[PDB]
Amino acid sequence: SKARVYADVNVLRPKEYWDYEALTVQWGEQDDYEVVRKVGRGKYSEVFEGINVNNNEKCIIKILKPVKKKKIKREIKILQNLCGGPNIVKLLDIVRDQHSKTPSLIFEYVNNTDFKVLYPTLTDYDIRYYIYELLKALDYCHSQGIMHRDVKPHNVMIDHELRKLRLIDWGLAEFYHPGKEYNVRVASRYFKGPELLVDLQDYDYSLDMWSLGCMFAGMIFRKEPFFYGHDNHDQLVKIAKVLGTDGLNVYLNKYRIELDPQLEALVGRHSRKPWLKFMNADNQHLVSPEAIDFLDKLLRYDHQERLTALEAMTHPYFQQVRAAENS
Ligand SMILES: Ic1c(I)c(I)c2[nH]cnc2c1I
Repeated sequence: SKARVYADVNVLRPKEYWDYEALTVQWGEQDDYEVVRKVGRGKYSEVFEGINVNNNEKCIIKILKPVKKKKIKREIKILQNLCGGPNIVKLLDIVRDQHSKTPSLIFEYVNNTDFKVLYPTLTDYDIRYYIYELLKALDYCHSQGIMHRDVKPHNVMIDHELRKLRLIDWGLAEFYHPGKEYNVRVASRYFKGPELLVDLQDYDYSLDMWSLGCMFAGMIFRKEPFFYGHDNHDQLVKIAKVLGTDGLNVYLNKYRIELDPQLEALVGRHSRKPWLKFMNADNQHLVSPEAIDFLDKLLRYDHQERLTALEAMTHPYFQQVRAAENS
């Protein structure tokens, strides 16, 4: 498998562009930025709102827990390569505690509202609008040779008042290289694509489109998360139960993938459940035939058959968003 678009971005660029192991960090000055309060955490960091002491601006300060040299230069390089693209988080500075050497990444401040409280108040139009904004970022980073590989609500910050959105947390992102084989322990479980669940290692950009489809399904059907498996074998069952097992078998054989004896036994046999079987009282104001057509074109086992970010921004599901813009 090779990507149907942008396949050659890193092939034509100077090696310094993608050879992140050759980066040397220009360290800024730790004292320019003071932590004000904690706002987030994860496996690999703590995240604080802070202040720039020179100008009195807000910022966000992301302190990293101990990380390999290699891993951390990948994140920074990708962040620098993409600074200035539409809806991509802006890295402002990189700094370190002198005594302990702990690195901190400094970012623009976004004034966010948690997805779990925000989404259930979003209108049909708002849903269209923010997915579109999110699609801008996706097309941008794919156009520059990068997969994000961790799309999900927790990683998309939104200031509902300014109607702005940024894609965050580039910790798991990689450069795309034609034919390169990749680690499948990426994305978070509810947003992992079939290719990862079955060990096809030569994935591309299209993985981020499955995750988006997951995020989308969850938003229109009011069902967080949409595919709810307890572990990686359960995640694939939970997909096969909606998409049906016929599609799976064609996928496997197309790419000649032997499934695992036990997994195959878990997955079983299941027919296709139509998208409309998920509509209910709480959700029918958000589910329309354009929403479903769009969703259907994102969630395909075959990664080569999903829409590109660039083809999705033009589906008629987003027509009114496009016309607000052109004016
Ligand atoms: I809340 C929040 C905000 I606002 C930004 I910007 C982040 N960047 C990484 N994690 C972040 C979290 I948690």
